[PDB]
Amino acid sequence: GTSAENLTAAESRIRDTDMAAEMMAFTKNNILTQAAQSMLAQANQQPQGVLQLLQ
Amino acid sequence: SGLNMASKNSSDAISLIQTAEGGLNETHAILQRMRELAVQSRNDTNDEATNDRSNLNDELKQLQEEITRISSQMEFNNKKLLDGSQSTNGLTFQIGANAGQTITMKISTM
Amino acid sequence: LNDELKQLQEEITRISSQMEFNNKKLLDGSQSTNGLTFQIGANAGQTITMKISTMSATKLGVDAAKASISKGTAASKAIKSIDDAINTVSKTRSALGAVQNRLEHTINNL
Amino acid sequence: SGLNMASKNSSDAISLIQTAEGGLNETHAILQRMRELAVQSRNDTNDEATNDRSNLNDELKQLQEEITRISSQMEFNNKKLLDGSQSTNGLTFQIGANAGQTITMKISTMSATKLGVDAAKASISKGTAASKAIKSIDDAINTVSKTRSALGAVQNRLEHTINNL
Amino acid sequence: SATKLGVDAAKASISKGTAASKAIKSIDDAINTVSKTRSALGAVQNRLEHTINNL
Amino acid sequence: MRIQHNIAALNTHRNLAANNAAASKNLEKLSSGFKINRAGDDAAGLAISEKMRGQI
Repeated sequence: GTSAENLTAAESRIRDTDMAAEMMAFTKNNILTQAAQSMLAQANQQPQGVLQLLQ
Repeated sequence: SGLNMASKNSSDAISLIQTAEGGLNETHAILQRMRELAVQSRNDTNDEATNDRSNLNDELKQLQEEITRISSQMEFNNKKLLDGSQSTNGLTFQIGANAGQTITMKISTM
Repeated sequence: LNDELKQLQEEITRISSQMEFNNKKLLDGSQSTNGLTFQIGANAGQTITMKISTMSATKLGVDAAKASISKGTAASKAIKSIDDAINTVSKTRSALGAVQNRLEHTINNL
Repeated sequence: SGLNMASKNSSDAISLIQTAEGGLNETHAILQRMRELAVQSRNDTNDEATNDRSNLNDELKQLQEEITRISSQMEFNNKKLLDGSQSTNGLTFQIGANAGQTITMKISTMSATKLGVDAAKASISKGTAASKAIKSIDDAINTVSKTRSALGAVQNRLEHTINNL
Repeated sequence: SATKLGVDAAKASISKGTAASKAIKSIDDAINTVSKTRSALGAVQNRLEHTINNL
Repeated sequence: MRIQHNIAALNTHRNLAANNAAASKNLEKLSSGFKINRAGDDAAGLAISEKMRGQI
C-alpha cells in the first residue's frame, strides 16, 4: 500500500497537469489571438491609396 | 528552462526518497516484532522438547525472509535501491540549470 | 531523448544547408571564403563586403559525435556545448543585424 | 509556391503521425489490462478445474485479437501503417521546394507475433505461463513506447520545419 | 435451457434422497457453465469498449 | 511594394495561427486532465508513466 501510494504520487506529478498554469496559458493565448485579429483587421485596411488616382 | 526542469528533477528525487523511507518503515516494524519474540523466547518457561521455541523460530525465519524481500524487491522506475546498487557510486541529481550543479547520494545494503 | 536530440541535430544541419536566396547557399561556408559584396553607391569602389560563417552542427561542436546524451556524463558536456553554440549563433545574428541597420541609414542618405 | 506546398505536406505528415500515435495509445491501454490479468492469474487461489483461469484466458485472447486488429486495420488515405508496409523502404516527405529536400521515415510491425505476446507464447492457462507473460508484456510495453517516441520526435521536427518554411 | 445443462426435471428431481445427491453436482456443473458463458460475453464487451475509443 | 503584396498582414496571420494552435493545445490538456497526451509532448516521461502504471 505504501509503495503504491508513493508511485501514484510520482506518476501524478509526472503526467497529470496543473489546472491553474494551463488556465493562465489559455487566457494569455486567447488575449494574444484577439490582439492579432484586431491587428490583421487594421493591416487589411492600411493599403488604401485610391485617393491618389481619383478625386 | 533549466531551473524549471531542475525543480521537476528535485521533485522526482523526493519521490524516490519517500519510496525508500516507506520501505524502511516496515523494517522498523518487523524488527520490533522480532525483538518482542526474542524477549519472549529468552525465558525458561519455554521448552525445546515440546516445540515452544521452534514456533517462535518459525515466526522469526518468516520475518527474516520478509526483511530480505523488502530489500531486494524495492524499486523506483526499474531501479533497485536497497540492495547495494547505489552504495558503489551513488545516485546523482541535477538540481540546477548549469553543469556541475549536482548532488550525489548513497544508500547502503539493508 | 537521444532520438529527439538526433532529429533536432538533423534539423539544425538541414536549416544550414537548405537555406537560399536566389539560388545562393548562405549558411554552408560558401561566403565564408571571400564574402558577398554589395554595391551601395553610384561609382566604382563604393562597396561593402560581408561574410557568413558555417552554422552546421559539426562547426559548433554539438553534432552527435560529441553531444550524445546516452549517458549521464555526456549530458554534462552537452549542456556546456549547447550554451557555447547558442552564444556563437547570437554573435552571428548580431553581426548580420549591424549590417542591416547600416544599410537603412545608407538608403536614407542615397 | 514550393515552400507553401512543403508546409502543406508537412502538416499532412503530422496528421499521419498523429493517427499512428492514437492507434498505439490503445495498445498501451490493453497491454496494461493484460498485465493486470496475468498478475491476477498468477496466484494459486485460482483453480484450473473450475475454470477460474480459462475466463482470464478468454479475456486475454480477445485483447490479443484487438491488438492485432488495431495493427492491420489502421490506415491514412488507404495506406496501412502498422503492418510492416513502411518497414521495408519507408515513407518519404517532401519538406522543401527543391529536389532532395526530403525526410525518410519507417514504422515497424506492431502485431502480437512480432512482440512475443501472441497466444502461442503468452497463455495464462497455467501459473507458470503467467510468469513469462508478465515479462513478455513488459517488453512489449517498452517496445511500443520506443516506437511512439520515434514518431513524436519526427512530429516535433516537422513543427520547427513548418515555422522555418 | 435446462435440457442442455442436465438440470431439467427428467434428470434433477429431488423426490428421493438419492436424486438430490446427483442434483447438487448437476447444479454445480450448470453454475460453472453459465459463469463461463457470462465471461465469454464480458470479454467481447471489454473489447468493444477499446474499439470504440480507437474509432 | 504597395498593392500586390501586404507583408504585415502575412506576419499577423502567421502569429494568429500560432496563438490559435497554442490555445488548442491548452484546451486539450485541460479537457483531458493529463499533461502528456502524445509522445511529442514528452518522450522521457511517457515511458516512465507507463511503467509506473504497470507497477501500480
